[PDB]
Amino acid sequence: MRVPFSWLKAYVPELESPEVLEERLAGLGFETDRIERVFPIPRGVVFARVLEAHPIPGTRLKRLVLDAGRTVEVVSGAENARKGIGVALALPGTELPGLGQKVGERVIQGVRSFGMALSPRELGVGEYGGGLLEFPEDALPPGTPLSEAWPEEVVLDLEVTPNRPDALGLLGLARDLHALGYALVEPEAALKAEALPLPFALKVEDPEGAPHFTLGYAFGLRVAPSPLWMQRALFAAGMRPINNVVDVTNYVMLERAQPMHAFDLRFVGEGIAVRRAREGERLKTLDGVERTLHPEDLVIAGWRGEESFPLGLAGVMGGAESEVREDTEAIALEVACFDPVSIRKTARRHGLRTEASHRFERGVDPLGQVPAQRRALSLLQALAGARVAEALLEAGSPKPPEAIPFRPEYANRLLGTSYPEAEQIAILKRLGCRVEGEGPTYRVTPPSHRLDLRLEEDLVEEVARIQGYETIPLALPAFFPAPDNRGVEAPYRKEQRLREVLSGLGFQEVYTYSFMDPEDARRFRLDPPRLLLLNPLAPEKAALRTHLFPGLVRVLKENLDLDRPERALLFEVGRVFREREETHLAGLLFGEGVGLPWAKERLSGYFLLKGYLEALFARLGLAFRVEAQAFPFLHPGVSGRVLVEGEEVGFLGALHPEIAQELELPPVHLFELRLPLPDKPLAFQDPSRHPAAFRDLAVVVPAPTPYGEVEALVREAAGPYLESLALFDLYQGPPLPEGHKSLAFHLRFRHPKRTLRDEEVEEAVSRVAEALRARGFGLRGLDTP
Amino acid sequence: IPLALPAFFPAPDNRGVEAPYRKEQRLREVLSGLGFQEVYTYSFMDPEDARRFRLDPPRLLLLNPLAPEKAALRTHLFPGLVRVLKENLDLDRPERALLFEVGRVFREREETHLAGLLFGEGVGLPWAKERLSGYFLLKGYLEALFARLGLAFRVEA
Amino acid sequence: IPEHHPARDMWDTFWLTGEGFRLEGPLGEEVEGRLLLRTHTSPMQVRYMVAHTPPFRIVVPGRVFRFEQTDATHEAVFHQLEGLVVGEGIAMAHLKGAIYELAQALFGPDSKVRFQPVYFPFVEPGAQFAVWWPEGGKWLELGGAGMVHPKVFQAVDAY
Amino acid sequence: RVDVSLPGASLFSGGLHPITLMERELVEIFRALGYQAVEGPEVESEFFNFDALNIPEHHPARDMWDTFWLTGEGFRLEGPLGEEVEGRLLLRTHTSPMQVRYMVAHTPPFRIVVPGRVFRFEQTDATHEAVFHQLEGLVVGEGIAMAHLKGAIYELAQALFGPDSKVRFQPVYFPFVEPGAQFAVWWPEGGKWLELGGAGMVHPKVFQAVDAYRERLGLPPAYRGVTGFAFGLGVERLAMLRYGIPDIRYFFGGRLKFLEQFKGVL
Ligand SMILES: N[C@@H](Cc1ccc(O)cc1)C(=O)O
Ligand SMILES: N[C@@H](Cc1ccc(O)cc1)C(=O)O
Ligand SMILES: [Mg+2]
Repeated sequence: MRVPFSWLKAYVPELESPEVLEERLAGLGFETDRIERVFPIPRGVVFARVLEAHPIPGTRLKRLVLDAGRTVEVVSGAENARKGIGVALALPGTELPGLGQKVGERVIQGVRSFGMALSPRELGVGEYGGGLLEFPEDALPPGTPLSEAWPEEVVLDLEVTPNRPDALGLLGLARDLHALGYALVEPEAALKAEALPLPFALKVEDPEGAPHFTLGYAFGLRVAPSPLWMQRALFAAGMRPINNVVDVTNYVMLERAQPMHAFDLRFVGEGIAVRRAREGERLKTLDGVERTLHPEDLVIAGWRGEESFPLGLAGVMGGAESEVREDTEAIALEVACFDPVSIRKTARRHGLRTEASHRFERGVDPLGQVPAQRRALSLLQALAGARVAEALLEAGSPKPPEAIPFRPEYANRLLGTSYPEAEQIAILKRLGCRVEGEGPTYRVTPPSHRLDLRLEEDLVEEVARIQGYETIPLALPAFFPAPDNRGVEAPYRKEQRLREVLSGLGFQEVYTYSFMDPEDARRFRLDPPRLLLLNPLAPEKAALRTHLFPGLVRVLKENLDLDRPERALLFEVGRVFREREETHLAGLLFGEGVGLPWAKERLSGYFLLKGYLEALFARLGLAFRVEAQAFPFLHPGVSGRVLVEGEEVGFLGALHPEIAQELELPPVHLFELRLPLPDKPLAFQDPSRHPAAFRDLAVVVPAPTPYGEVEALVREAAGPYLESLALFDLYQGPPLPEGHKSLAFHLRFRHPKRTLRDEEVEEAVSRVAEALRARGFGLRGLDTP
Repeated sequence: IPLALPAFFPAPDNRGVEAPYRKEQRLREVLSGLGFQEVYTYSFMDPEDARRFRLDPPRLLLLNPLAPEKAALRTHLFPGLVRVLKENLDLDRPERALLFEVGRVFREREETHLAGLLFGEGVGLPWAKERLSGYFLLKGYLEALFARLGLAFRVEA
Repeated sequence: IPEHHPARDMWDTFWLTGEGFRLEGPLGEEVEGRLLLRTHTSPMQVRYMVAHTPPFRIVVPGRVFRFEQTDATHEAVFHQLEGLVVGEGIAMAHLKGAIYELAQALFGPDSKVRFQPVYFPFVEPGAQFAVWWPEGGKWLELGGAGMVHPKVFQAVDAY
Repeated sequence: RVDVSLPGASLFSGGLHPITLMERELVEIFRALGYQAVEGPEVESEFFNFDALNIPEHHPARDMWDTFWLTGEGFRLEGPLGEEVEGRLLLRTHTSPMQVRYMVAHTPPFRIVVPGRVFRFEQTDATHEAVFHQLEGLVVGEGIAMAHLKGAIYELAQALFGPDSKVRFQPVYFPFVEPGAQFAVWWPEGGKWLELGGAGMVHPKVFQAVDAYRERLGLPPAYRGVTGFAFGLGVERLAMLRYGIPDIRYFFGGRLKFLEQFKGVL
């Protein structure tokens, strides 16, 4: 909201300056996005009176005869240029913002234009450039520098949060400054009304949408340009003056957050009807836009005989037809309170956001209409020489606000402050609250304009901000937390350790958007995503990821196109969505591998990843096994599931060749698990002091049989005294029955209490050869040294 | 006597006072994550090892040692690491071993050292035979450590 | 934060769809309601409170989502850190103390904090806070805060 | 095709020492309470290890610490402010001297915790070491009371043994505190009281020693109008009970079969 310093100053006369005002509004809860000086007007620009307008034959231009101290002549093409108005004359030699081309005397279509009349845009007061500024013909003595009646202004760009709709009115802001201690000057609406009937009726057919609706009656109007002070005020606030009546309604709206509209009675007919719009019903709004109304749109309509017609889109924008113009003599003034939700939907429905809708959506003083009617009618009387009727047409009777219990002791207790009770009461009073009782708990009933004051807490914020948030001392709380709050951070801590170990093991963390491209369910061969977005950022991000690896594969690609990494060991931890929201851990391996930079031999692919992973779980103290299993997105020959501590928690393998190809990618290896990982408690095993028995033996097995099954068998039967068991050599070929292979196992036995008898070891290996063959496996070596 | 907890804003000169301790802790944790096994060794030293391990003599000695084997204060961290390698090879027969220890050393001034030990066949496929080991395996792990720590690591002759 | 409440606009929401999804409440129950991507970590303070008892101090980091246009200083996917301290006698003086400590811890002894009233449907008083960054010589608007709103505690105990 | 159940590259997997784990947990427990961890030197001056802590020579109280006395020229022992400190050198018999060093170097209020290697001339058995670790605590400031010390230890217990844990305090003697106390924590699983450590309100003479050394260094007094509590607890005893380690001697044994058993432990 634009806050023109000198305008606000009219309500708060003692304001020190815009800078101090910015400070004061900040502590009140309003942040200024920017301060700006706005109306520099050179001395060359003077006030002039248009004595006569003479169209130049053969052109669409006019020769203006201006009284500017001395009679001067200027040529204009502005449609509004006409006799009887005052204008902004830029004398030859003037430096104008808009043009940057020094103004001069020049010949246009046969006449010497001694300078030129200005539009808001040329003078630099507004963006409007389609017509001349129109001033009262007597605003100033002809020829006086406009500066002298139009001084520069400083405007603050104020943020007005949804809770302070009363602040959408300059007087609302004034009251806050008042609570701080500044003197307040409320405009007195001096009205000289006359008792007589209003020549029209009011019929509110939809009280839901128009809870409180009033109509003022002003006639004998003399529509003309607004005084300079008003045009200056309106322009500073971002609005464009139009004329007497229209400006007055905009001025009051900006003054007290109360949108209002003057309807020319010529079009009202018998009366105003606040009703819902009938389907199809058309309306040419003020913006010149021809619209089609929806049955949910609240409408301000008129009726004549057996006909009802729309006059304006209620609380959003008046109709173009009944707009008040120069020939208007009488109006019906609309000052109402509309249902916020209705205004909200209508506004969206038609793509409109106006000074009016904005205020009605945020809320209007439920009992501010009548006072607003007097302010406006008073101004109309003063500026449009309006005769005003004593009575109003009113429908609806809102109830005043209720009392709120308030305890100075609680305010101080909640804030941690010690403001003396009297200061608290006084503040609430300065904000217009009524305070009753004598404590310790008072009856505080707020002003109707404060929709944000309903609870005691609300009142304590009032005391706090008027006292100043900086007066609240600093402190630290001390307490023994309730029992059920213990160890509550274990889960979070667990995952953090995991990430840290990964980064230390050699993995590079990566963050990827939670979004997924529905089409990738296809590309990466994955079941379709369960959750989809109703309002995606793009179709590429229309779903919620189900896996972590697809994104990891895509970043591998993007990293290969921007830079050309030779290798890459990545990891990412993230939330996945399928049936339930769950946390996954995915890793990606890629590149030549590990080895000597100058040499050539290297470790890579599947077994490099299975290597790092074995370390991870060794580091984590958890059992890690990888059995063979097929996965749509994995190479059938390089694919297996992961078994941490005995339970299936994910997979590991090479990215399917077909997938790799469609993505133009070299072989890629990866895995994905579900968190939190199984947890294995410590079971310290005191190490035996005595020596351990060493024994070797190879196992003859068919090439198909997986390593795991063998190792499981060898161990399973190796006995309760087995210490180690490691594969130190895989061999398949002659002299072994082709399609067969031998598994060189390094065994070690040991006994906690004493040393082992060769009888027990021999037996051990024997118990092994037993089932080892019972399964169909040979023994290339036995009792091997 | 009731139970209570104190509340106060600590005096300014007490801020970040824990950075040093935190720094070393991170170091240990990264080492354990990189692949190093932490080890704790007595601060004591055998005066005779100044000879065995070719080290300048210990500056601080004990007036009341537990035994002459522990009559001095260690000046280096590696000698003890080498001795545990030996003891681990006599009790159990580790094939490999990547160790690390952080500890206070004494010479001119008390200072904190970080020592590491590599030993064994190396890294590679258990069933295969090709392997990475020795000097360049250690220089490998160390390059990672400093890459991880974000510090320049060079090794001149 | 009602529907068609002006305050709803302070959060551009990603609304989701799809059957078969199970959203579990604070006590593992099957919760219902229109699904969306959390626009902030705040909902977590409601979940925690139904599941625990005061007094306590929690901090909840988290990925959040807002329907917005991605530029140099704006994201649709970002992170927030929520704080919540509840208990007998907890006052705004303590909130300020917390943030004072945050600043000192983050920018050194020459750092300072600043509080100004601001609006949030879930707090009253409401406030925005900025911390002085001595090096960059400027105030950084860090976050919002305030005293938990009466209606929030009410929602918690009703659930 | 490839056997996926085949062992992968034998990349090494590290681990942390039991004491590092226990110390880390203790340090975390107290960080949550606002304590910061700082360390002191293993080789100390008799002044800091004893005199500054109200422990005279040929004082019966000296016997509560069997000391390793050192010798050798050329050694530089730096005081709290980097200065060149003097006095008979020894291996600190406890972390307590560090609370004197910290106080001369800082100003109250504060909360510190100082873990550290300590040395006592003793015979090494199943539950006794000549080389072990302690965790000292020190909280000083206006209004600090014994009620706060008890609160601290109550929190230590809860954090270590769960909601069904309890603490117990009994008077005991230390030249550096008055009141003095020993505290035990209830361990619900083992169903028994564990004597954890000593503690009390920092002794008047300790604050006096601190401010005298400060003045002797040009610093202004800082502990005239404050009080504080201090505690000290043995780590090995706790680590043992917490990991089920039977022989205190394993810690410095260096046996991998032993150390390796704690890779999982966070
Ligand atoms: N657009 C209206 C302003 C307004 C809008 C809605 C109202 O209900 C009242 C006034 C006008 O030009 O006057
Ligand atoms: N320092 C003492 C234990 C202790 C520590 C701090 C105290 O406040 C009291 C006692 C020891 O070595 O046993
Ligand atoms: Mg409020």
